[PDB]
Amino acid sequence: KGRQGQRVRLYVRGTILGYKRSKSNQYENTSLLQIEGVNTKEEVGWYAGKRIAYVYKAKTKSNDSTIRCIWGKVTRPHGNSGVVRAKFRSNLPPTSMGKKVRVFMYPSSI
Amino acid sequence: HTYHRRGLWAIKAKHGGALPKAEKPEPKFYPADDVKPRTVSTRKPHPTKLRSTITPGTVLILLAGRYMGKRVVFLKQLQSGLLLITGPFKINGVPIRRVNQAYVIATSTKVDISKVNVQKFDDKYFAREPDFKKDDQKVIDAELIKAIDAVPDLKNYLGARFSLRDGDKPHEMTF
Amino acid sequence: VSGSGVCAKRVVVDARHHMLGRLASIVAKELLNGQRVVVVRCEEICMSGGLVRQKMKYLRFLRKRMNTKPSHGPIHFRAPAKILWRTIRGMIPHKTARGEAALARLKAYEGVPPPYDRTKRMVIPDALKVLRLQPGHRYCLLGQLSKEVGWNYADTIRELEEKRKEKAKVSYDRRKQLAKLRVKAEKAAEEKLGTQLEILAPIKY
Amino acid sequence: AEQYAGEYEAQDKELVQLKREARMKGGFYVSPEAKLLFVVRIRGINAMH
Amino acid sequence: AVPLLTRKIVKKRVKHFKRAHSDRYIGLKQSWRRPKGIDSRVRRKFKGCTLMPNIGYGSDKKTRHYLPNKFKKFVVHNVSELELLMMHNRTYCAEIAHNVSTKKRKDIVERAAQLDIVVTNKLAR
Amino acid sequence: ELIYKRGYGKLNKQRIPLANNKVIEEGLGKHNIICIEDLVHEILTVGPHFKEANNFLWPFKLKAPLGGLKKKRNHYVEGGDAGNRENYINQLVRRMN
Amino acid sequence: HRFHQYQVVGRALPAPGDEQPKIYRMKLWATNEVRAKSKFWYFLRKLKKVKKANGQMLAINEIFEKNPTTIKNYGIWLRYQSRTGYHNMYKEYRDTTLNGGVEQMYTEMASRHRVRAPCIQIIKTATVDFKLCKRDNTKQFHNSKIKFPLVYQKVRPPTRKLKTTYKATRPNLFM
RNA sequence: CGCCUCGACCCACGUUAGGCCCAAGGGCCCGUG
RNA sequence: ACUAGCCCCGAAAAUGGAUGGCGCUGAAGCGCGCGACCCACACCCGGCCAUCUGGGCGAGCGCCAUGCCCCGAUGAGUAGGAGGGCGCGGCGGCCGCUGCAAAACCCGGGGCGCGAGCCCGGGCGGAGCGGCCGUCGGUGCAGAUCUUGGUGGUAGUAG
RNA sequence: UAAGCAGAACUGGCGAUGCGGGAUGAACCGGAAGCCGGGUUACGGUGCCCAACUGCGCGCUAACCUAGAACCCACAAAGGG
RNA sequence: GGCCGCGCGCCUAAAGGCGUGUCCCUCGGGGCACUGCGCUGCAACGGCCUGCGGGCUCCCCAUCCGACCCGUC
Ligand SMILES: [K+]
Ligand SMILES: [K+]
Ligand SMILES: [K+]
Ligand SMILES: [Mg+2]
Ligand SMILES: [Mg+2]
Ligand SMILES: [Mg+2]
Ligand SMILES: [Mg+2]
Ligand SMILES: [Mg+2]
Ligand SMILES: [Mg+2]
Ligand SMILES: [Mg+2]
Ligand SMILES: [Mg+2]
Ligand SMILES: [Mg+2]
Ligand SMILES: [Mg+2]
Ligand SMILES: [Mg+2]
Ligand SMILES: [Mg+2]
Ligand SMILES: [Mg+2]
Ligand SMILES: [Mg+2]
Ligand SMILES: [Mg+2]
Ligand SMILES: [Mg+2]
Ligand SMILES: [Mg+2]
Ligand SMILES: [Mg+2]
Ligand SMILES: [Mg+2]
Ligand SMILES: [Mg+2]
Ligand SMILES: [Mg+2]
Ligand SMILES: [Mg+2]
Ligand SMILES: [Mg+2]
Ligand SMILES: [Mg+2]
Ligand SMILES: [Mg+2]
Ligand SMILES: [Mg+2]
Ligand SMILES: [Mg+2]
Ligand SMILES: [Mg+2]
Repeated sequence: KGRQGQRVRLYVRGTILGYKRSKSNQYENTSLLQIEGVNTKEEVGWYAGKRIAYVYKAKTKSNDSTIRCIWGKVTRPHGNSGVVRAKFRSNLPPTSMGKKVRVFMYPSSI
Repeated sequence: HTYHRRGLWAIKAKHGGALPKAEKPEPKFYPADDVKPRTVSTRKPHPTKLRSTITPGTVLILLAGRYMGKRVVFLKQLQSGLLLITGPFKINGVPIRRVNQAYVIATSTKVDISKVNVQKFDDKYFAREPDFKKDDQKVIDAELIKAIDAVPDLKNYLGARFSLRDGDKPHEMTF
Repeated sequence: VSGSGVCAKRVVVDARHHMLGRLASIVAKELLNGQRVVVVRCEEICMSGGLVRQKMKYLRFLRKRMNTKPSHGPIHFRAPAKILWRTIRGMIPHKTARGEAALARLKAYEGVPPPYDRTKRMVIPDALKVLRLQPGHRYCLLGQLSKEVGWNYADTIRELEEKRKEKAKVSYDRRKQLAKLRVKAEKAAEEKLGTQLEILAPIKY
Repeated sequence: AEQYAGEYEAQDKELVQLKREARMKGGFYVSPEAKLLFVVRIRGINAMH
Repeated sequence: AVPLLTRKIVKKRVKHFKRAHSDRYIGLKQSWRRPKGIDSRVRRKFKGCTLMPNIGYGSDKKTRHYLPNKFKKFVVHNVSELELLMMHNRTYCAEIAHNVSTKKRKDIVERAAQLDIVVTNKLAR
Repeated sequence: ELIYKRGYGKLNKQRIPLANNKVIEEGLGKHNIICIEDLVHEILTVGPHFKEANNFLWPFKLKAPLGGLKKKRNHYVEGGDAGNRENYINQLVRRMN
Repeated sequence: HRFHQYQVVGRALPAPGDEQPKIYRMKLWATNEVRAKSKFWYFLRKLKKVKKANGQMLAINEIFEKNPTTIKNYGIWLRYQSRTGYHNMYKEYRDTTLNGGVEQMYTEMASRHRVRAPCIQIIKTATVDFKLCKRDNTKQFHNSKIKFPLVYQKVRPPTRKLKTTYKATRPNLFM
C-alpha cells in the first residue's frame, strides 16, 4: 500500500464525550474523554498528566493556517472503565463533544 | 526522607567558624517611592534529577519536535539538566543536540560509549549566537558507528522511526 | 456503558440473534459518541418473551392514536428496520440537535443489501441471545412479529437472502482453496528461509 | 517524650501479660473500661429537637 | 512612567448585572434594580435566573480602581490640576475632562510630557 | 494524628494552629503541659488536667470520610453509622483525618 | 468472611445480694464484635433477667474453623419471624467453614422466605456426618464418583483489559 | 424514461444440551524515508 | 394435613397513555451481600469581598489616627428596623470649564465600581455648564381598569 | 362512615428558602447559602435517555391479566390454585 | 491543583556534597553537640511585538446545560 499523509503517529486518539455532569447541572471546567485502548481505572494512571490537543479547522486564516489548537492535559480517571477527566486552557465548546482529540506522551515519567 | 538538619550541629560545615564581628559594606536620583532594591538571589535551586532508566549510551525515542519518533542514543546529562543526545547524524540524520528529559522515552537497549569523548559539548556550546560543528559531529559518529555495528541489527534500528500502529497501547508496551 | 472507542469510519453490525433492547442500548451510546453504525439483518433480532407477549405489546401500541387527527398521532412502523430505528430513538435525546445528529448516523436494513454483503459484520457480545437468555425461555424474531402486524416484504427479504447466501457459499469455497495454497506456500517458504525466522518460533501460536 | 513513649509500651505489654496469666490459672482477666471517647457529629443542623 | 503595581488584576465578574426583564420591556432600563416582588424568581435565587449583585463579588483592595494599564485615574481640567500628579506619576494617570477645549488640551499634554505623567486620552480632539 | 494534623488551640477565644510549642505553653503552661507530647499524653491518659487540656483544644474540623459511609440514619449495630463502635472509630478517623 | 462466630461471656453486676453472680456464655454469629456484644445483651435481657445496664461484660473471643480445607456438612436450627407468626426450621449446608454455612443460611432465608437478618435466631449449629444428613441436594453431592458437566459457562474476558464492544465472530462454547 | 436554453487493511453459512475451538485476545501490510 | 415465599384467579369506565420513557426475562424484576464508582451551594484545604472579635503604631524620620497594619470566627431571608453610599434641583461658600464649541441627544466605541452610578472617545448641536464643603427640597416609577399626549398589531381587514 | 373534613397536646417544618434526590410537586429524604479553585461526601443511584459497573455472588419468579420494578405516593380485600 | 520568601565571612568539588575538635554509645558507623556577629523579593529556555498578531466586559449566530409572567392579596 502506498499512502499519503502523516508518516509517524506519536499520539493516541481520544473522543470527547461531554462535561463533568450530574443529572441536573454540568461543569465546563472539566471534560470527559475516552482514550482508545484504556479499559480500566487502573491503567488510566499511566496517562495522568499527559498533554492533550483538540484540533479543529476555523473559518479564517491565522498564521497562513486554517487549523486551530486547544491544549489540555489528563487530570484523573472518571469511573471504573477508563474514561478520564481533562482540563483545557479554555473550556471546550459543547460542539466538540463526539469529536476526536490527540493524547500525546510529552511529559514522560518513563 | 533524611533529616539533614536533624542535629543542631551546623559546625560540620564551618568547623573553624569562630570568627570576628561582621563588617557591614550619592544616588543622583530619588525614586519618590520606597522600592526595595533588587539584589541577586542567593538561593541554590538543587539541579534536576535524571530519570533512573536513562544511563549513558541508552537509546531514546524522541516524542516531539521535528525529530519525533527518531531512535537516538543518549550520551550525557548537561549542567542545566538537559540530556545530551546524538543521532548519530549518519544513520538517522539527527545532529548533536540537548533534549529535555520529558519528550523522550528511555528504552532498555544500551550501547557502550566509554571510549567516546564528549567533553567539549556543554550548555555554552549551544549558546544562541558552523563549519567546526560539522567537524565535531563528524568525529563523534565514527567513534560510535562501530559500536552500533557491534550489535546486530542495531544500525537499522537506529535508522528507523518509532510509530504507533493499529491496536498499539503505549501503556502496555515494555519500552 | 461507554462507547467502543474503536474510532473507525463506520461499524457494520450483524444484528442476527441479538436482544433488541440490549442491542439498541449499545448502538445508541455509539451514535451519541459520534460513531456511524450500520445495522443489517434487523429481521432476525430477538426479543425475550415469545410471539404472544410481543404481539399484544404492539397491539396496545397500535391502540395509541390522536383521537382528533390520527395522521398527527403516533406513527406505527411495521418493518423490522423501522421498528429498531424507533426503539433506538427512544433511547436518545432526539428532540435536541445533538440527538438529531446522533440518530442521523444510524442506518438500519432488513437483510444485507450492498455494499455490506462484501464487508465485515461484527457482533455485540453483551447483546447476543446465546449469552443473554436461558436456553428454555421463550422469544421471537423481529421479522415474525413484523409479519404478524402488517409487514409484507418478508418474502422478498427471504428470497434475496437466499441468493446472497448462495454467492457467499461459493466465495467461501474459493477462499478455502486459496487458504490451502497459502499453507503450502508458507511451508515451502519456511525452509527456504529457515535460519532467518528463528526469532519467530517462541511466538508462533 | 521519651518517658511517655516508653509508657505506652509496658501498658499494652502488661495487659498482654495479665490476660495470659488469667488463662494460665484458668480464669478471665477483665480489661479496664474505656475512659476516653472521640465523638464526631454525623448529622446536619436542620430540623433539630 | 513605569507602573508600580505588580499584583495581577483579577475580576470576579467581567459582566454587567442587567435589570431583570429589561430584555422583555423596551421601557425598562438595564441599570440594576433589586427585585422586590413576593413571588419573584430572581429575588428567590432560583437556578437559571438573573443574578443579583452582592458583596462577595467585590474586587481586591490592592487592585481595585486600577485601569487596564495598571494606573489609577485622575481627571484634570487644566495644567495646575495636572501638576499634582508629578509626585505620583508611577501610580496615577491623568485624564483630561470631556469638555476641555483643544487649545487647553495641547497645554496639558505638553506639560504632562515634561513631567512624565501619562495622559490616557491625549490623542483626542 | 488528630492533634498533630488538625490541632488548634483556644487563645483569647481565637483558633490558633499548634504549629509550635509556645502556643501550648502560653495556653496550658500554668497546668504543667509544655509541648505537644504532654498534650497528647493528657488526652490519651485522662489525667488531672484533662478538662483544661481538652477545652483548650478547638473542636476538630474533619473532612468528609474518604470512601463514604453506610447508612447515617441507623445505628452501627444495624449496619449504619450512629452509635458506639468502640474500636472502629479508629478506622473512621483514618478516613476523616 | 462476612459472619464470624464469637463466644461472649458476661454476668450480672456483682451486688451485695450475691457478690459472686453466675456466669453466662453464648455462641453468637455477627459481623463484628460490637454487633456480637449487642446481640448477647439482647438474649441475656430476654432469656435471663440481666440487661446491659445491670450486667458486666467479661470476655469475647472469636471461634475459628479447625480445618478450613475440608468440606463439612452443616446443620442449622433456627427461629425466624414471617409476616404472620413465628416458625422454626432446620437447614443443611455444605461448606469448608461454618462461617460459609451461616452466610449461606442468611442468604437463603432472604431469597426463599424474604426474611431479613434481624428476624432470625440461630438456635443451634452442628456438623452432621454424611450418613446422617437429612435434606436432599446434600446427599446427592456425597457421590464419590460425582461427575457432571458445566451447563453455564459465563463467557467473559479475564481481566477487563481485553473487553471490546465488537467481535468478529460469535463465540463457540461447549460442555 | 423523454427533451437541452493518519494503516480509516479484512464478505461463511449456521450452532451453542455443539461445531482443533475454550473470543479479531487473530491475521495481513517494508510496519523502517 | 398444615405452614409461607414469588406467581396466577378474585380485579369493571368512559380522548390514546404512561414502573417518567424506551425497553428489560442466568433481568435492566424481587430478597440478601461484596468491591469500586457517580453525585449538592453540605464537609476539608486555599484565594478574594464584607460583618463581627481582639490587638499594634509619638520626648513621632510624622498620619485622609475618620488612617494603616496584624489575628480569629462568621455570611439564608418575606413583614419590619437601621447604617453607609449613588443620583436630581436650589441657596451660602470654594475650585473650575466653554465659539480652539456648553447643555441636551445618539453610538456593534473604551474603561472604573458588587451595585445605585461614574469617567473618557466619536458624532450632532450652537450657548451656556460643572465638581467639592455646608444647608435646604414639589428630589429617583413598571404597574394604581393611574393622567395627558403620541404610536402599533388587528388591517389594506370588517365593510 | 369517611374526607386533600372539622378541632386540641409536644416538637419540627413551610409561610420567609434557595441548593441535591424523590420523573414532576410549599411541607417528604439530604442539607441550609458571600465570589471562586482543588479534594471528598449526604440522600439517591451506576442498560440508554443520564454522570457512574450491562461489575463480582446465591436463590426466587415466567405473568396465554399491560408480570414486576424507589419512604411520603399516588390503592386493593375476604377468599382461592 | 494553587505558592515562590538557605547562604557566606575555610578549602577542594560544574554542582548535589565532603573535609575539625570534644564526651558518650556499642559490635562494624554514627548520635547529641561547637553557637559569633551580619546581609537576606527561586530559577532556565523559547516563540511574538504593527501582523492573516493578542485581547475584549461590545454586537450577531451556533452548540450543551439551566431556565413557566411580572406586580398583587
Ligand atoms: K430527466
Ligand atoms: K446640594
Ligand atoms: K390583589
Ligand atoms: Mg453514562
Ligand atoms: Mg394500516
Ligand atoms: Mg431532615
Ligand atoms: Mg464590571
Ligand atoms: Mg467629549
Ligand atoms: Mg474518590
Ligand atoms: Mg449513600
Ligand atoms: Mg428522619
Ligand atoms: Mg424511574
Ligand atoms: Mg473561602
Ligand atoms: Mg444576609
Ligand atoms: Mg424588606
Ligand atoms: Mg442602536
Ligand atoms: Mg447637575
Ligand atoms: Mg421647588
Ligand atoms: Mg413628587
Ligand atoms: Mg411612566
Ligand atoms: Mg413597583
Ligand atoms: Mg389599562
Ligand atoms: Mg391617553
Ligand atoms: Mg389600533
Ligand atoms: Mg372587503
Ligand atoms: Mg404571608
Ligand atoms: Mg408565598
Ligand atoms: Mg469541588
Ligand atoms: Mg447483570
Ligand atoms: Mg413519584
Ligand atoms: Mg390468599
